[PDB]
Amino acid sequence: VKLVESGGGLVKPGGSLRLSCAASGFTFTNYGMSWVRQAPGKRLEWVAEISSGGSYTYYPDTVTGRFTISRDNAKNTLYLQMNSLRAEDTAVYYCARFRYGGGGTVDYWGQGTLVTVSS
Amino acid sequence: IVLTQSPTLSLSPGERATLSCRASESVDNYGISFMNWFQQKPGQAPRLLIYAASNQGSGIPSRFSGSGSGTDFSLTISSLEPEDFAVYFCQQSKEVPRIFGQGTKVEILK
Amino acid sequence: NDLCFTNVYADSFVIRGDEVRQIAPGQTGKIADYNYKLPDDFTGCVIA
Repeated sequence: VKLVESGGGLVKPGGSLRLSCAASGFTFTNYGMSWVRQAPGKRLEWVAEISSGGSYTYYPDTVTGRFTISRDNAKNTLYLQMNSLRAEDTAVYYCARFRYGGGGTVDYWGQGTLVTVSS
Repeated sequence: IVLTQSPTLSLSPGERATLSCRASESVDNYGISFMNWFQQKPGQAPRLLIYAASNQGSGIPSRFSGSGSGTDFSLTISSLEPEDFAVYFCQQSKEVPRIFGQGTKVEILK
Repeated sequence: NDLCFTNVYADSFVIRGDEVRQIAPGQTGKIADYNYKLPDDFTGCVIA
């Protein structure tokens, strides 16, 4: 229903930028979770993941986003701790939430995580 | 894999919006139904539209409609409104990180 | 023919053939919104 995220942050390239995805209005376990980026002047990029009844946390392999993903199902809070930070990591990140099984989906969305890594 | 979308349209109210989601490599589904539809409004979070292009339902207004054939997925939004148009997306499935579309937005004149 | 109802209500009108598909609880459109509605709990048959 509602995906609350961690606030903005500004770091230098190369570090680890932590995030948190606060769940309000759904069971955080019943839903495989994610962190998807909408980058400036870019398409939506599905990046970060976690499954519902297991630990998935696969990414686009490519250059791995590598961002550390974990869950506190008491907090219902999905984390994005972004390893190998860089200037391109500047973007609006959306921890997303999927539907029950099918051809999809991402039902609801985070409000976005403003992220800027630069000088 | 990687997909391409109809980047933009420029139209008038009360019209159809034909939006092609063009998938490179994998075409739709082995089970004959895949890809997706999604919408991110400007200054707004992304939003679900359709999945397998044929599907979803309530919560996604009736104007959203369409289908897809292999690679191409046609998002057909009838009776466009100047307040309702915003960037659209379609997720892949069955191969690769599911990614999204390059973005799709139908302008409306007048 | 085996099932018995207290209430029954018939509502008889005219719609475009393509709108015939549009009438179903959960199916919105020009119809469901404006001219005439569907219940979202709607239960019963439909004959077009």
